[PDB]
Amino acid sequence: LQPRRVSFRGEASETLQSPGYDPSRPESFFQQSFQRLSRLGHGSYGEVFKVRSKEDGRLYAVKRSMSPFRGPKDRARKLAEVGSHEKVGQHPCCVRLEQAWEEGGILYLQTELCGPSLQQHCEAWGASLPEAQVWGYLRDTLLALAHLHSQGLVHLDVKPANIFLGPRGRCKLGDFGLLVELGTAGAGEVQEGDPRYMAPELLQGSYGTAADVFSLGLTILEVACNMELPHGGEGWQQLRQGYLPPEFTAGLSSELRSVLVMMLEPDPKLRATAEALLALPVLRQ
Ligand SMILES: CCOc1cc2ncc(C#N)c(Nc3ccc(F)c(Cl)c3)c2cc1NC(=O)/C=C/CN(C)C
Repeated sequence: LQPRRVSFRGEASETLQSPGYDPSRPESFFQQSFQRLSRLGHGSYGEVFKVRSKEDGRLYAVKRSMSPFRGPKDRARKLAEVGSHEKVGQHPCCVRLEQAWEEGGILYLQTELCGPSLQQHCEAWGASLPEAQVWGYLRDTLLALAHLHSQGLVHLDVKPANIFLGPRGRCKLGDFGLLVELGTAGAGEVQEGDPRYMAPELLQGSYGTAADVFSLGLTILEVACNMELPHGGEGWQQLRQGYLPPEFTAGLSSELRSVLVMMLEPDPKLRATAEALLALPVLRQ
């Protein structure tokens, strides 16, 4: 019946307005306050559109949930993505949240528009990315991670689909859907991540910032070696016992291989932190 702002900075959920938006007409705030340009992605969650605002003329991405809130928990769960994104705050290697609102039980998240995901970029090039690119992405994403970890946040979904290219070879970590704030158990908490990137200790319910380091580890491995990660089975196990698969790891320089072994350390207690990684010689200007 009317669009209401979703934020956790202030309590009072307030209604939106926009040039283009006259509440009289039947069309939603979305339909009416934006120029829908194309579909960036879609799935069980809902849809992401590339849009141009009719408020500022700028391009953004807007995620829209698929069906109206099923109940109070379903609402609180979806609304919590906004809380997660807000806890991150502004950082040059984190996707920026513009605003978010709800209307008719549907949640909308409006982010800045970035370049392609790392997943698309690798897919388009169809081969292992050059080592010089990898180091830049490895470094941007560690900076993002160290920003999160310093605040007791764990992304839990580090992977190429959630890393987005920016100008001149930089990138941004985004999509804080599964982000959790450590020390707080719930709720609901720890929705399940992609098993291809799962730190081994998560299997037995051991969660911590170390999980993200391991995920970025496989993420860098995948893009560096044009390698598909296994969902399960012996192959999944082989990546989680310390050593590296020697097949596609061939091209890696000594320095890259060295850093990946640090990140893929099975024991979270012994696994390098993002801070420690960033203080290694190979990873600072
Ligand atoms: C050319 C540029 O393409 C994209 C640019 C993006 N910029 C910012 C954000 C952000 N944030 C994106 N995703 C996104 C995540 C979660 C959110 F909640 C919100 Cl609002 C937005 C983006 C997604 C893009 N495109 C794709 O997702 C590509 C998918 C390929 N296929 C596997 C479907």
